[PDB]
Amino acid sequence: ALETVPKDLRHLRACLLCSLVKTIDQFEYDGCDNCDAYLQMKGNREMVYDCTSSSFDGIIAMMSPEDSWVSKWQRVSNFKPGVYAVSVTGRLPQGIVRELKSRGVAYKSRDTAIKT
Amino acid sequence: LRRNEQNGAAAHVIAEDVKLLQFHVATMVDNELPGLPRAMQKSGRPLK
Amino acid sequence: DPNLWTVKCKIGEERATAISLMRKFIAYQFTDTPLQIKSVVAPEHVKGYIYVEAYKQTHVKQAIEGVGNLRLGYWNQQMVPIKEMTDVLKVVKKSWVRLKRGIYKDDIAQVDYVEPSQNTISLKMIPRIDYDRIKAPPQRLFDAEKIRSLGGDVASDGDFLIFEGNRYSRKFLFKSFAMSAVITEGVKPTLSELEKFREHNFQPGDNVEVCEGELINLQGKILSVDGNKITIMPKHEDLKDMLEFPAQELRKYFKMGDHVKVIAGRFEGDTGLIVRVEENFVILFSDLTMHELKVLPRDLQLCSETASGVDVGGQHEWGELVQLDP
DNA sequence: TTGAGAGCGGCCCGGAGCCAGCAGGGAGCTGGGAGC
DNA sequence: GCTCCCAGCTCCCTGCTGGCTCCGAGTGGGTTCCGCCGCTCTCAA
Repeated sequence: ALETVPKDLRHLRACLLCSLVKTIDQFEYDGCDNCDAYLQMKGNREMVYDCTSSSFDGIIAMMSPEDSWVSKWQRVSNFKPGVYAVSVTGRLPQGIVRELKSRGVAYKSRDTAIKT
Repeated sequence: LRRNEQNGAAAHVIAEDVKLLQFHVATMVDNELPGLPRAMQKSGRPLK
Repeated sequence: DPNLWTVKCKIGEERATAISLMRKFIAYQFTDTPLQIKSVVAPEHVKGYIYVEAYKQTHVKQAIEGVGNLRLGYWNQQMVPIKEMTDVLKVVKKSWVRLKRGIYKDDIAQVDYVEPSQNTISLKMIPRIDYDRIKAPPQRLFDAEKIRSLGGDVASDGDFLIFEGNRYSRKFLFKSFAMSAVITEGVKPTLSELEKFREHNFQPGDNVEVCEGELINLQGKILSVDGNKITIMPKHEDLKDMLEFPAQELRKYFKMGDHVKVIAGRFEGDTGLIVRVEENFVILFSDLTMHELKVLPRDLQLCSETASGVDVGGQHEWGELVQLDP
């Protein structure tokens, strides 16, 4: 919805798990809107910097994951409507990855770009 | 075009600009061609 | 699946047009005239037009009948080839810098100090100024005395000086410039720039020897050339087979008594006959000028055209009458 | 500090071949049944 | 009842009509014309 819709083009940075592209303002006010329960994106900034990537190539204004071959490719047919990045450059800390694995959420890298 | 084929490899901009280059060389051959519009300079005189 | 249609947008404003059209879709999705298109693609390296994901050109027209950036493409639209969806979304990938804007565009600058704030960095430039003499510009050394004599906007602090809009110089303009206003990657200044502040070039027809490996002491003519690993097809003596060699394994070896050309350097553009080929030093007598020139094997090259005997500028040729003074 | 200017930087018929579309014999192909 | 002269078919091919390039007689002399727009910094108020 409009809450997930970014408001300005300043300080855009994409998440590492759902590749959610939103500004630091709404990351501070709400954090993530996809795996907030699994990540605790809200209430901090140091861990937000580690759990979000400032380098993303290409974005998609997907709204219908259930009937999108875009969503099929980028494995967000199960996530909500929103703005997602085709390529995300970064990786979670080993501690957070281990925590997610223990909770049962394997971390799949969103870096779909072809490195040479 | 050389740069685009070297790195971008768009294959759509590539084709479009290839067609434009063919048009430019055809213009160099003859400015007069029934099937396409004629070239011109900022002074408006059709090129020779 | 929906098909892609190419719609022309103003050059350099495709991102703005996409933002505006998605905003209008947000504003009019709940209205009686929602946008039936699915998405829009504006590739970073594609300027002039964008792609709209829709099933019908009618839907494309109804979507693009908004901002005037797409008026030119409003008249007609063009299908994107079926095989082209895969190509649509593909993305291909004390130092020295160069300024982007201002009169110092495309000029080498030496990074003197780097500010931790990541906002501006101190750079050493060669002033391209007329010293407030013509304006009411080739690179030249700063003249603090000259600018002081000319007066105007100038502040003297010994070797340090401020002039013409807070332009700072010391002994060489020393001014802070924005991080995004300069390029810190892919500058590679030349030796002249270093004084102010590898490479492989093989061509067909030249003879190169193998200086290492089991195929050492084999001289073959150059047939093909590549970037780094040539995998050359040498025409080795008493060997009809075409072997394979990289650029590093081969050396520009030339047989005694043959015409050679200087590819680059102080002796660039000269031709002559070698006198004695040492391990690295090749001494040759230039043909037009009976001058002894010592050059590296990499700096030599063979051609059938001799020296013209004219200056590079085409104003004076060798052995001519000039005016040393009136 | 801001506003504009100055200069750099980039963007009226002719004829005649000539093709392409269509139209009518025409022998191959295989049924058709006439004949043995 | 299967070849075979025949009939019908079926391609088959040579034989008729329409859009189209491209040219178009011999020297003075006069007037006009060769970007425009964007864009970023200097000096002035």
